[PDB]
Amino acid sequence: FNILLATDSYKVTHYKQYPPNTSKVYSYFECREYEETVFYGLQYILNKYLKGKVVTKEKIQEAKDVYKEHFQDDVFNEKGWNYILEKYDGHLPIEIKAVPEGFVIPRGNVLFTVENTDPECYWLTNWIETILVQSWYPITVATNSREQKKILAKYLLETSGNLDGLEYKLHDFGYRGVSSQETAGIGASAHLVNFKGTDTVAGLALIKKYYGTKDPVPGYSVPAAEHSTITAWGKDHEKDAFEHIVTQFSSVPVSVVSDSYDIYNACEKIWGEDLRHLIVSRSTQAPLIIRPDSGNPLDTVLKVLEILGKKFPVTENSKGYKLLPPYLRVIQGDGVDINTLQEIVEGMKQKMWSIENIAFGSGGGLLQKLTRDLLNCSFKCSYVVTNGLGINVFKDPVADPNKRSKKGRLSLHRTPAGNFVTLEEGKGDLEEYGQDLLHTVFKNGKVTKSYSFDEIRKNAQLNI
Amino acid sequence: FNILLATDSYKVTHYKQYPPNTSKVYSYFECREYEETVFYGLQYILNKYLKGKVVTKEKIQEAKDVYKEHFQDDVFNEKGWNYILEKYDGHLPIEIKAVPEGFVIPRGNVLFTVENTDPECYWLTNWIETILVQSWYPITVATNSREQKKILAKYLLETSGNLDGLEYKLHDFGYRGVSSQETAGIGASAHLVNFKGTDTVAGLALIKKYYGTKDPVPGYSVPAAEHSTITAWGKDHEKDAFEHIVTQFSSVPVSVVSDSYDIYNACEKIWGEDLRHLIVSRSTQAPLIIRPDSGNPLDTVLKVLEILGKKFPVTENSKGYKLLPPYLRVIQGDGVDINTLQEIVEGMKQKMWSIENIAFGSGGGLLQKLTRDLLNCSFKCSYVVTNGLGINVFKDPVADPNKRSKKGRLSLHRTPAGNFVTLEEGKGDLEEYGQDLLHTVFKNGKVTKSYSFDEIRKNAQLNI
Ligand SMILES: O=C(NC[C@@H]1CCOC1)c1ccc(NC(=O)N2Cc3ccccc3C2)cc1
Ligand SMILES: O=C(NC[C@@H]1CCOC1)c1ccc(NC(=O)N2Cc3ccccc3C2)cc1
Repeated sequence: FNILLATDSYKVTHYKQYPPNTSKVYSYFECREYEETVFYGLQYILNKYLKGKVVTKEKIQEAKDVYKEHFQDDVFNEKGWNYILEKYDGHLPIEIKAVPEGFVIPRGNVLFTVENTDPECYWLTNWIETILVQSWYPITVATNSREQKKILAKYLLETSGNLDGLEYKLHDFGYRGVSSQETAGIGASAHLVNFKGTDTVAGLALIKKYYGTKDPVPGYSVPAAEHSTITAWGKDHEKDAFEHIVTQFSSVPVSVVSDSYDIYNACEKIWGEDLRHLIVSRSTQAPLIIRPDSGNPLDTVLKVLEILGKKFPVTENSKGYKLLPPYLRVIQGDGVDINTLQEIVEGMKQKMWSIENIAFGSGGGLLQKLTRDLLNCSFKCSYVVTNGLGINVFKDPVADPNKRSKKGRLSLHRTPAGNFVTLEEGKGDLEEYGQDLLHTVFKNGKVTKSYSFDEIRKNAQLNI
Repeated sequence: FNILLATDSYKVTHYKQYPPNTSKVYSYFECREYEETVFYGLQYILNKYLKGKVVTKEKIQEAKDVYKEHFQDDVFNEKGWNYILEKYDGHLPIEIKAVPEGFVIPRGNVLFTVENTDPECYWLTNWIETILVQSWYPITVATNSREQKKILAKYLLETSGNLDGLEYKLHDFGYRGVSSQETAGIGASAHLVNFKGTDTVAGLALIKKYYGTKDPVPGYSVPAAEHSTITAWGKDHEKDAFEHIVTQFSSVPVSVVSDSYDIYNACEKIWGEDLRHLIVSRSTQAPLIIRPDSGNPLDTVLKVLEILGKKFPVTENSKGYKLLPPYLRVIQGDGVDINTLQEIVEGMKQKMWSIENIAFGSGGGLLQKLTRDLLNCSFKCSYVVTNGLGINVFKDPVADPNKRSKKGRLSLHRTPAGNFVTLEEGKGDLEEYGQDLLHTVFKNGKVTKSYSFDEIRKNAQLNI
């Protein structure tokens, strides 16, 4: 990795564009005015990409050669980068202040600030905008995952009277549906801030190395079938495939994809009649989890439940909702996103089915179908010192008031009613509010403050 | 990187689910049913993750320890992975056949096939589905980028009499808007299959290391301003910022963001009057590129052009379309995706503005706002050998005929009219359609066929 080649190309030319005699460039990140966001992911970026000796004579030469060809011109700040290598042994003269990870903050508040600690390195603040702005991704995954936990919590509490098994009800199926191995690890770790069920194993190594848990692992899985594992038996032997799989995993929960040919036939005739004897004997700690994987997600879930309810002994819980026997559950793992999860739980509640009957598997909807536009994650310069005088800077485009940026030095505070407020123009210096919630997390090539994954989970908890 | 921890968790349990005495699992990839797709990205995955010694005693132990805790059970195939380490010095006994990279293939055709070359490793074919299915991302970026090139080519040919500068008209601004550094390099490289303009620096190193070009670099950029380099001068000094930037880059093209406060005032009064003398003197090889970055993308482009048309000497080209002087161009870099690019070029053509006047910058729309569902990229088992007998395997869900998979051994052929056909059930063995278009690209830990980035570009060319 070469930090000199890890920026938007045009940033290579910005050192020549700032006002002459600029000694400070101060910038901030916010999710411009999903009412609240989970702040998560910065610690990973700081350790993997920004800390320690990030500049070497070889990295400077490599960048110089690439940029000469890329711009067809010598525009690269070799002097500037050589200064960092010589004065600081290649350590970044930058200070980053951030809200603690796992913190749940309303939209439109400062989440982190960046500034150079050496006047010569005024250009460095925004050089690293590209790498830091990528924090949008774990923030958005964590936020969108927490918003789904709120929906699940609400419906589980309404239909069952409690939150038992809430943290296993949204399972990450997104490993293949994501853009890269690195995204897989980041995205899966962000979902684990809220839940404990994952098949995206890449998330486990990321948490272990960069955050850490008291428990051996942050997430769990159960054996489950795939279409290859069912269809390999041949179309006439679906019942043999099912019998073999449930017999191999007789003492643990086992998920079995049942839509290879006809989901409704598999539920009614195969599980409900032919193999019913192998299901009703299962332990409560080892249910069969039937998995449909096609069709309209709500219509399929409802039809599968109506079939199962007629083949298996259903009870009515204390809330008046229908509950399958404990050795039998359902998992909807196709086309689940925040909108369809809401339609399913609401449709189940309308048909008097408890949310304890189901779990959801989400792939692309959980880790890939998200953009930087969803929470309007943006990094902008708000303060500069030129000719020794500090000036409050901002953008305010005439056609879009939503793109107006904050002015001056910023601080994040608790209001008297316990909400959040971002003070602008260095007004945090007046001791009118409590202490600034932004803490130094990075300074001069060193990570100064770290959070464990356990602290992050605690910070990200739902109120209920 | 540990390939034993680079799969969906449930795949760890599949070796116990296949019919006993299975010696072969044969699977394929397709973009089920954007009528045609650019096949690109497999070579990167083969080299970075699949080739050479991918199994060690340490990797086996690491995976064993993680899975023991992750499943709260021992289900990990330690014996199977030890067999690969001992028999093949940790090299994967797998054969992968693929269509040449850069090839443009209609939807619903076999793109690549995977099979084990050792009977003991029947479970390996689908273990690596997760890593290979991630090919969806460079395929979709390359395809969506090529679809945008088709729109640009059509309107540029209609409004001017040619395609001059086509490969510089869609510039990648997506570095900050992607989910990770790895995604940035993959995605930017896929856009470079069709275009030559990029700010996502990460793409260059990927192409150099994994594909290669005759030219020193596959993509180019020009100096450009950002809001921080304009706004740092203070709200009353936007003219001073502009004058300094264009004087610093007087002999190369320079992009200048002009919407910090009022885009229309900046075009009419600042560029159009105050600084007009510094613009009209610029070389044809060094235009000023005005950059709006807010408001309705089409309305803003049209109003900016109407303003410039009244302040600068506009000509009428041979097709009857309006053309700015050669020292002046526009770049629309906000909210550009395939839909808005289409609306802008059509809106410009309706107002008699040539497409030579504009270039587009696309961030999230080009590299992030894409999912595996867009081209229905899917990997499925189509053939197995059990007890020495080959059987044609497929899924055919009752509620979704679109999810029905192909049967048996597959081959890709040219039809008599020069189109494509995927033959199923080993029918390629009949010499009725000539030779199979898939080639062995990987066999037993080695990459057996590779393509340069220049061959890929040639294969991906538009007919026009
Ligand atoms: O219900 C479940 N959990 C809640 C509780 C926990 C203890 O049991 C109840 C459950 C858990 C996992 C699964 N996994 C699968 O179905 N996969 C995994 C995966 C990955 C990628 C693609 C496809 C698939 C199919 C299913 C149900
Ligand atoms: O017009 C252009 N090219 C066509 C021809 C080629 C030779 O010159 C004409 C052109 C090229 C680059 C740019 N770059 C920018 O505006 N950036 C870069 C970037 C990155 C990330 C976020 C924001 C921005 C703003 C502008 C215009």
